[PDB]
Amino acid sequence: NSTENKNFVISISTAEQRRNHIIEQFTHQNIPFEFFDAFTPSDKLTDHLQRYLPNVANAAQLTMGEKGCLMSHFMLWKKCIDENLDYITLFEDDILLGENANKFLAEGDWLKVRFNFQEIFVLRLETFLMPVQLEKQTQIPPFQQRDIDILTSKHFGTAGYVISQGAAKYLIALFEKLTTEEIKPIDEIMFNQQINATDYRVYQLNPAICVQELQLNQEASLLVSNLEQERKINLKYEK
Amino acid sequence: NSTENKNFVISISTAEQRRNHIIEQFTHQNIPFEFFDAFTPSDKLTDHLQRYLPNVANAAQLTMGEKGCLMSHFMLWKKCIDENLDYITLFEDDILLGENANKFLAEGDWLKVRFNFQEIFVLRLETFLMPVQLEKQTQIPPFQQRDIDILTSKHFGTAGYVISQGAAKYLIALFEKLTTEEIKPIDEIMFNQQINATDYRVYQLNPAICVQELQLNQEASLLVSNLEQ
Repeated sequence: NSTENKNFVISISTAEQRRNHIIEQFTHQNIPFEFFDAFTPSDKLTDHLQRYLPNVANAAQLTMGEKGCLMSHFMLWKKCIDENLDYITLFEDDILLGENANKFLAEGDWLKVRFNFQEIFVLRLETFLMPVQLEKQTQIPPFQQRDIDILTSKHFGTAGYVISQGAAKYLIALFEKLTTEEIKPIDEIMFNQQINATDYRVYQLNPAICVQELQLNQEASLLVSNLEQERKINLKYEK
Repeated sequence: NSTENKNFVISISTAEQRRNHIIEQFTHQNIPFEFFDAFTPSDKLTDHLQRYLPNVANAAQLTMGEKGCLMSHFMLWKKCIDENLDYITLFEDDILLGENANKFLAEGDWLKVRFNFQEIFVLRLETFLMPVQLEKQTQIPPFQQRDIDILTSKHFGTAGYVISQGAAKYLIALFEKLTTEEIKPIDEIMFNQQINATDYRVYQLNPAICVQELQLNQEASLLVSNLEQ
């Protein structure tokens, strides 16, 4: 019911190259937006940390990079409340946009007609990328020409989504009700932790309307291998 | 160190078909192993549930099939502690092996030379299970020919991996510290939830050396055919 800016792209202030890449895209599809200076290990970060989320400042089970990332998202939720917005739409500076992205981002009526915004929902707009992937090892030596790659559980859906005001409130509180106890990074809570019960539901626009390209090429490269491996083992056992 | 049996294949006692399929493979590559009677919806299961993990018995957010599966894994962790094993190596009765499986399973020296076994690590030997995330119909109108599915439950393959004794302890405790609160199936914790935090590290042998029997047929079926709305 407002035309106050809802489209926010989290970006490190000096990330010149990315910001240009972003500007070209949003412009080209005639989509109004604003940047947001992403919190980095600094005075102004550490400030807001013990101010709003003390529990986190102590927690060394997170890199500062993840503390700075989580805050970026947190304050932008607080803004949805402050400006009393029905919903706000968050991105990171490393995305690519769909074809009819305008119809979803330029206007916001399709959204009004389909949802009650004080309900506690998120809508992922980013393609779904596997919440698991592997990194190459240096410490542990490859036996019989097979690496011991290390598994990670990053849930790359934080780079593009709508959050209801209801959901904004829910998340804001939920994060202040942690004391290093279940303190895991933002992705591993929003989409993962709370996907089992409580009234807070998560939707996935499908097909999606954006992507973190690099992750896709990697995810794809992994699951082509995984598949070819699987095929050769099935072929082996056929004797 | 020891040569006490480390290779355990979780299997439903009567699953004659599978057991034979298994025996042929482990034999053919000269790999010593033992079966383990997989818990089924029964007195003996429900017994051990409220005995060791009450929280779970209550939880109806899991099928009994998943309670029985989780238990199987749990006790086999407890055994790693009881027999004070450096590590134990668990499978389900539906796997297929690859060429040099013997070199990884017959012996366990390459393992000693590479890891400290009282640290918390798992090593997955299995390929990845598809699909990973399940999506559900939503009953909200598809805007610009794009439906708005609701996200459901993640699935990972628990059908083959090494677990350090340290890791055995970690997991054993971690599961007793749940009261239907974050009670999600075994896969959705071991590999997803807790690779996150607490210095618990998870490795993936790559290429893998095993795979769930029908994963290929299903993987192919996923790409070739999908559903309308």
